[PDB]
Amino acid sequence: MYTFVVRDENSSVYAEVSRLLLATGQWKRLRKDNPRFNLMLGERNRLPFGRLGHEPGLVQLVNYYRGADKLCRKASLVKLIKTSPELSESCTWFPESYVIYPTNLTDEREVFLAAYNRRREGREGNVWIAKGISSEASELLDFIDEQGQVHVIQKYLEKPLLLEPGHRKFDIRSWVLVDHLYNIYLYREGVLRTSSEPYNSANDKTCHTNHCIQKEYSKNYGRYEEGNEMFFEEFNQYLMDALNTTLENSILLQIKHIIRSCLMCIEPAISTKHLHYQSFQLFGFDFMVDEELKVWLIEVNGAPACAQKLYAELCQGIVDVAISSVFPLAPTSIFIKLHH
Amino acid sequence: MREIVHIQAGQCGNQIGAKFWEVISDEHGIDPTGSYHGDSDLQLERINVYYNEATGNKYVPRAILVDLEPGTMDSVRSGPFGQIFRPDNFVFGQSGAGNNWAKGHYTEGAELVDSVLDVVRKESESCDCLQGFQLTHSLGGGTGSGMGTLLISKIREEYPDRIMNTFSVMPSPKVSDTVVEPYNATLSVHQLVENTDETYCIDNEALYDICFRTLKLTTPTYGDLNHLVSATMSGVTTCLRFPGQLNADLRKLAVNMVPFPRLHFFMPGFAPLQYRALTVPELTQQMFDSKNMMAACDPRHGRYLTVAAIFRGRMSMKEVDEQMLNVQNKNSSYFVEWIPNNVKTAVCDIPPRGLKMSATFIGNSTAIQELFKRISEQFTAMFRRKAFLHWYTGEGMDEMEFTEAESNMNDLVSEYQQYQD
Amino acid sequence: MEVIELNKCTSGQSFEVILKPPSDPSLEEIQKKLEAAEERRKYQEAELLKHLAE
Amino acid sequence: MRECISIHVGQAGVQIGNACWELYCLEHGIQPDGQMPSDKTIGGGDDSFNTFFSETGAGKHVPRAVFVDLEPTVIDEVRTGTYRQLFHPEQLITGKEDAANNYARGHYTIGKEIIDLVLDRIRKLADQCTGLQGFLVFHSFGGGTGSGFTSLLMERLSVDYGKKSKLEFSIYPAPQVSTAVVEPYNSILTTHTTLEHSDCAFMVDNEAIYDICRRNLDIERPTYTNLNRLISQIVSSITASLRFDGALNVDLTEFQTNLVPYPRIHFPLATYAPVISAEKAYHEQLSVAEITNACFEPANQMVKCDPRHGKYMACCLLYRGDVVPKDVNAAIATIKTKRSIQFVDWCPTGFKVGINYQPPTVVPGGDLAKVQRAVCMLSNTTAIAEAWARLDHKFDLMYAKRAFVHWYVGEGMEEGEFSEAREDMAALEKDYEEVGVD
Ligand SMILES: Nc1nc2c(ncn2[C@@H]2O[C@H](COP(=O)(O)OP(=O)(O)OP(=O)(O)O)[C@@H](O)[C@H]2O)c(=O)[nH]1
Ligand SMILES: Nc1ncnc2c1ncn2[C@@H]1O[C@H](COP(=O)(O)OP(=O)(O)CP(=O)(O)O)[C@@H](O)[C@H]1O
Ligand SMILES: Nc1nc2c(ncn2[C@@H]2O[C@H](COP(=O)(O)OP(=O)(O)O)[C@@H](O)[C@H]2O)c(=O)[nH]1
Ligand SMILES: COc1ccc(CN)cc1OC
Ligand SMILES: COc1ccc(CN)cc1OC
Ligand SMILES: [Ca+2]
Ligand SMILES: [Ca+2]
Ligand SMILES: [Ca+2]
Ligand SMILES: [Mg+2]
Ligand SMILES: [Mg+2]
Ligand SMILES: [Mg+2]
Repeated sequence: MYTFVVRDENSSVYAEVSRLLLATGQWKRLRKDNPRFNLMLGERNRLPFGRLGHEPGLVQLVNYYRGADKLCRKASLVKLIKTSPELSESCTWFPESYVIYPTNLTDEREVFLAAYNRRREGREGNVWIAKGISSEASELLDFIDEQGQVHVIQKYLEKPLLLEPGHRKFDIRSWVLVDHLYNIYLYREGVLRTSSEPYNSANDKTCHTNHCIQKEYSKNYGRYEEGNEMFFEEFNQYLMDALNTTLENSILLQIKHIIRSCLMCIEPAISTKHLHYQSFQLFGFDFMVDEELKVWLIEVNGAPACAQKLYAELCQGIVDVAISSVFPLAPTSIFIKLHH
Repeated sequence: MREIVHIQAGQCGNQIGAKFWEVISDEHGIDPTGSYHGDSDLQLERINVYYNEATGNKYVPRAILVDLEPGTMDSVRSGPFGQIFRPDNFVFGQSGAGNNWAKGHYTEGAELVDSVLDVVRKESESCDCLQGFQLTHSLGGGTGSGMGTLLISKIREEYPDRIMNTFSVMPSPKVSDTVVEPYNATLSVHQLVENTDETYCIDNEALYDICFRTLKLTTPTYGDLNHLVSATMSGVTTCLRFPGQLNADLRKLAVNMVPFPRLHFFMPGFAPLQYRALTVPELTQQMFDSKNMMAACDPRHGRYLTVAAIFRGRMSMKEVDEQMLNVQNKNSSYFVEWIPNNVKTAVCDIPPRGLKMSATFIGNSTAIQELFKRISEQFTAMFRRKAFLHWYTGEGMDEMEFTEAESNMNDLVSEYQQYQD
Repeated sequence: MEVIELNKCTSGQSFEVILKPPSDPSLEEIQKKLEAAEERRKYQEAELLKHLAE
Repeated sequence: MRECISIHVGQAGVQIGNACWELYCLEHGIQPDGQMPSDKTIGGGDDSFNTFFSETGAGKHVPRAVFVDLEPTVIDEVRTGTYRQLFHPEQLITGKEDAANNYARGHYTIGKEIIDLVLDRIRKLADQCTGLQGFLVFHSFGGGTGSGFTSLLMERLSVDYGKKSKLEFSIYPAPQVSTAVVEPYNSILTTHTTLEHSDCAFMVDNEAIYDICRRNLDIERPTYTNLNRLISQIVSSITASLRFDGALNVDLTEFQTNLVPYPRIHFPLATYAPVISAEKAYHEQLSVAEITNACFEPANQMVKCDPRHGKYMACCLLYRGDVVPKDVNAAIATIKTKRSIQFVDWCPTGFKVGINYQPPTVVPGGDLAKVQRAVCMLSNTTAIAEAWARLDHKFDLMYAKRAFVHWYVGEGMEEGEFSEAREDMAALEKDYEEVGVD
């Protein structure tokens, strides 16, 4: 009979993991402040890692990697790529990015302007995005000054692959699970969050793919695919009927390569191999695909949710390879292990 | 030389006290005449904790036997180990206390208290460094209850900084001498709440149910009930009477068991209770099982503030640690979460007579409040009709004194109830 | 990766490797604390004795 | 030559001091009776070991140590044990009853009545010094004497020896080897009145020593003898520079200079490698690179924490045995490229290295195996604040209910001293976060 505590009530993924754990009859949930626990489904911000692994006789496990924010922060992910030799500043799958602190506060304002001036002079597309989209460096910098937090300016992919019919933009979400042993498992089930609006490269930020901006400011939500969510089975059949290529060949190889390159990069900094407690964590990778079928990394999410149709299978998988693998109970895996 | 002075008052007090010295005297190799005849130096290591050394290498218990009638102490002096007790240490009257708390505390007992304190003072003056006192008594009678608490009040006056512990036998209607036992117990609990540092509650109902249900004794007797108390008193004092990595006197043991001064009433437990070997897991499961506890309070009806576990015998201390953590980690909802690591374990390589290994449980649980709720209920059923009050008002007591003791015990209950939530 | 201040002797040596450059109470007051605590104990034992006298 | 007086307070301090002086004697070739055949200056001399051993005309080498305990059963061991001849009776002081794990009882009630006696014995050892450096204080955090009397002694030492340095070796409480529920109270009380008095403090988490004994030594249920013999090895690595010819950490002041650039953050982390089981058939001796790299594994730290998530203010490598400078730098170059070693901007990224050619001495029949080279790393990481965090949490849990407070108030301490001590711990954790996180 294992024990676990829940410190993130707002977790739709681990609210199901907690629902499934109790269903095994071999897992008992304790108060959020009870230290005699095996598994901590911890909070997002300020998770007390320093208090784990110090209970005599208790093997303790937590659902977050201490230090993984270096990868799930706009400004840190940029700094991680420009300074980590494993990724190099010449990284071909990450958009040209820059760290820009507001003038009311190192900073890359001058380095960003040098490259911006080179595009305007070279007749090349010079459309950027700060991140709460413009081709003039003046508006971008003036928008960040009007805010009080750190911002990052990265190139805007002006040639995104459009689905037909519709001429519409989209993005791909992959869920990656790293266990206590640091095996990198890629959930076979992805989702494309498409825009129900025809992409327009001359203007309105609705045709350029969040589920909240499409279901609020877009007027064609649920027209083509239900909930603006296209799954791999359909998107693959489209790649074959349209481009005469598969999803595994044209996109999936590049995605598996990006996931590996990022996670293997930070392994020496976040690994719990020789630590007094164990860590696992579920990640959400967001990619973009251009008309050349080249995959780009948008960002990585450390507390991602799952598509409604996949909550059952993925959460069950989190229990199999991340929880039961450390606390066994008394296939055909749904994950694609990325060996290394 | 951390010496403990022992006191036993009244019928129940002296009968239980007698079996106590009988049990540990056999553990330290002391014969009925006070001569040592053991084989392990570990027996004499801490022998002076409870025994004074006399001429000829004799060991005389550091015990003071007190009663208001000669009956019970005559039996002790003629009992098995009767010759072991210092003859001067028998201080007894003749009128008796008629199961009347007032007689023991105010009239008969008051006439005799000083001569008892002269003997205490004699035993303390021979102590190189007095640890503290311990009293065995019942609360339902007159002497051990009324005069027993009178002594405690005077010992705290003359030795205000010494630890005062009691082994207090609580009355139960299922094992009752008189209908006034609730009156005497309530009046005594009032004293104990104020003037003792630690009280080991022994509920005669638990002792009977154990003899009847568990031990399968058709018609249990006080002799049978007193065997359980002997074993528990011997187990509770194991780590005071023998060496080990534990370097703790009474005060240090109290500091770690009593988070709040008034909540110092413990549930004692013993395991086992026949030729089969009992595994370390079995010792742990029983020790925490309510049936193996003497307070007659189901711990699952409360929360443990602190728990001390003393294992005796040669066993895997690695396995003991595993099992203790297992009981804790598998029942963490019965331990207050605002006292980290409030469950401690001690081991002892010397088991009790006839046992390859054994366990003694010492719990400070808020479930003890149910014992005071029983007494308070029985007290009120009579007190609301002032029934049997004349026995006490005839000795100079006033009802107000009763109402105050009642209110102090009810507060104690409400106090246990706030730390249980 | 510079080494500096190398000292050697028969029983050992020591040095420093630089990888990158950078970027009370008096004896009177103690006696008062100790005596104040002692007075609070006396006052708490007096009230205990005063209680036992009643 | 400048003398160093060691002061061992309470059970933990006395027994650890026993394990250190046993080791110091094996290291300097000193027998239990105090004789030293190697010493050619009889009854005197200003050698390196003379910082820790005084000499009599009869050739006895007497430790410059004082043992203090409020109850006598622990120091009585020293009075009848193997090294009962090293110390003279004045050096060993004992009371009649302890502080009962009650800081207030050791600081106020009992401490008041015995502070002048201890200081008088210390003044005797100080009079035998031509140039006293300071004191090394050994004690536990959780003990009533170790916490209570130590902080009182530390206060008086600053008054009577203002121009002397004070080093602490403090045992951090671990539930696995402790029966004291109130240790968090005593730990934080002693840190409050001792923070502005210690110049450099080495914490030793018993949980860390416990797991090293189980993991590396194959001790299933480690005892105090096992823990202390290992703790004396690390302590020996730290005080070696004071007792042996050399140039790194020559005097106590150099510990503050090299390890404590910021005064209020004076708790360096200690890491030690290798720990080999003497019961092993035979181990393959580790190299300089391998033992150096081990210093960056938490499983070898005296306090469990994650240095990858703090910032270094100072890093000091102390080697004993067959170690040459070329091999040290080679290992350091490989660790920078692999490990996560972030220094604070206002401090240089560097390592002070000390090598002593004599390999570590192991107590015959002990648990540790003889090795050809060992290293102790001293690094001031903000990550050690995790240890304070854990303690603070336990303190807050009980103090919110005032559990056990009456015991302390009953010995004369005012309740406010609790929160005043806790607020000082909140101040301490604010400095560690200003120095580490961005
Ligand atoms: N490493 C180590 N820790 C010890 C040793 N002895 C006691 N401790 C630790 O010290 C804490 C208890 O404090 P003690 O030193 O025993 O108490 P004290 O200083 O003698 O003060 P008193 O309360 O008066 O007994 C516990 O956390 C123990 O784990 C020892 O020999 N070695
Ligand atoms: N460099 C770029 N070029 C083109 N489009 C981009 C882009 N960066 C972001 N986008 C658009 O913005 C969306 C991603 O936004 P982003 O992920 O930065 O915001 P967010 O973090 O609040 C959503 P999430 O839940 O994935 O974290 C994608 O749908 C994509 O269409
Ligand atoms: N366990 C136990 N309880 C007893 C014994 N004798 C009396 N009692 C209980 O103690 C109470 C009577 O008190 P008693 O000691 O006889 O009165 P006293 O002699 O005036 O102190 C009743 O509740 C009895 O059930 C005994 O030998 N063993
Ligand atoms: C390990 O021994 C003990 C533990 C706790 C208590 C209760 N304060 C008493 C003990 O021995 C009499
Ligand atoms: C076995 O249990 C104990 C042993 C010693 C002490 C005293 N520090 C307390 C204990 O339980 C609270
Ligand atoms: Ca009369
Ligand atoms: Ca000399
Ligand atoms: Ca100072
Ligand atoms: Mg996001
Ligand atoms: Mg009777
Ligand atoms: Mg002690």
